[PDB]
Amino acid sequence: VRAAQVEAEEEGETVYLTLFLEWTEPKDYRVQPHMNVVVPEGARVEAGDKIV
Amino acid sequence: PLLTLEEEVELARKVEEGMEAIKKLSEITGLDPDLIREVVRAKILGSARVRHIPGLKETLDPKTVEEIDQKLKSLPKEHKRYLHIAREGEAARQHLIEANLRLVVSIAKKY
DNA sequence: TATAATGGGAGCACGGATGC
Repeated sequence: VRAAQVEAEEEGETVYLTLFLEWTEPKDYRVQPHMNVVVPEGARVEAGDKIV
Repeated sequence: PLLTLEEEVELARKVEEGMEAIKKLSEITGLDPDLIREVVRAKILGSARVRHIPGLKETLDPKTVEEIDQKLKSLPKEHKRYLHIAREGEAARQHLIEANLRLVVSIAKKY
């Protein structure tokens, strides 16, 4: 995970960071022999787009 | 070499989708499914085998298959897609047959 | 017209042009 933007607000002796974070969460999909992959390596997909 | 289940299914799939793509090209081009099929097959196999087909209304020669190939390549991208599908379909057909050639021997030896 | 099946089967002789 990486922090794109960092906002800081001071209260008392402490600082409160509002962070804008961007990261990637993996999900595995098991492909059975009767299934074929319609997507290449490193391709970008959206909501609704067919993978296998 | 013999086909793994995955490989077999793949080739069969490419064949079916291929035939469908030939039908689609028949719809778009307004041409004959047979003529298109013969042209695609001719390009996959090469100029080595070119001959007149009994069902075709037109004699099949390098000239005609060239004109038809050019009328196919003159299609828009999304339409030209089905041409590629068809080509790879014919190739898959060839490999499927060539792979299943042993079954024929094992059956025929009993006759 | 669809379970899956995938590599065969059998069975003397001498003379002369060639071929490695």
